[PDB]
Amino acid sequence: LNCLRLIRPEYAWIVQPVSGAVYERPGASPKRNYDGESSAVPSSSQIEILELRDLEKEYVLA
Amino acid sequence: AIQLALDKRMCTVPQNLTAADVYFREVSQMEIIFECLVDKEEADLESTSIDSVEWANIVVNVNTILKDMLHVACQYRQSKN
Amino acid sequence: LPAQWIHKAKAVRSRRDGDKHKEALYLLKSHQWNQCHKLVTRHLAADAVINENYRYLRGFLGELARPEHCKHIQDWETAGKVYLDYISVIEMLNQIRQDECSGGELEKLHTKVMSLCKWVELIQCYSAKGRLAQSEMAKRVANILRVVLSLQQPP
Repeated sequence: LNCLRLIRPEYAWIVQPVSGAVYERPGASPKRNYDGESSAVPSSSQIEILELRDLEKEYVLA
Repeated sequence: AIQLALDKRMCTVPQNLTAADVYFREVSQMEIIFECLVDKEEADLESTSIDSVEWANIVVNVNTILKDMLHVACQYRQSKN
Repeated sequence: LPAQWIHKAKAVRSRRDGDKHKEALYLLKSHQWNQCHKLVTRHLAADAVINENYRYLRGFLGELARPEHCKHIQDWETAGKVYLDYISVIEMLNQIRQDECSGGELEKLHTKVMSLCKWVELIQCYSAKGRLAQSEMAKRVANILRVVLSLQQPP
């Protein structure tokens, strides 16, 4: 939030990252999680950009 | 490892027999297989890079196997002393 | 009864209800170019460039490119055939990819990329979404430029 509300409005958005692609203990199996189990995934073929207001709402949640 | 040890042993194989059969017949020189395994091990591990599970799996396999031969030799010796 | 009238029915009904497959065709036939802009450019351009589904998009850009349309259209050159020529560039690059040696086509691509590298940035950034479109456009044109320059090198 700070890093970006620093910036002029041209860079005021960020793409939502792609889901997955994380594991622990480098050099291990490609998938490792502590909070697992799932039934669907957010759309990653169509990406989304994240803006001040969105980020404000997420912060409010946090 | 069997074929590498055969190369290092320069012993012939009849067609009626096989490579493993000949190696297992003259049990006096089976020790070549361990260092053949080891040589193949560094050969592969030089190539192995990060995000590799075989990187540890190969070592697991060889560890189990060698421990097992030592195990069986020890128990036979102790039982048949 | 001419399907002209029926497709006017579908055109207004989609103007009210939102079925892209129909507004596109029928507004194009009805000469509604500014609205076709503020729909296709705003939605479908970004969607297809993000998602690599360029088939339908190229169909619509081709039907837009009709000079009989163009003479009444304004700024089809400004963005529309702009995107269309980008499509031509990538597709004939894929032709080059299925090919192994075509210098008289690599030079066409090189002239096209030099021309487009100076026309990429004049438009786009109507909003943050326009900024995203321009960013992806410039990044892709730079990638294509480096690719063509690397491939046009002596063996």
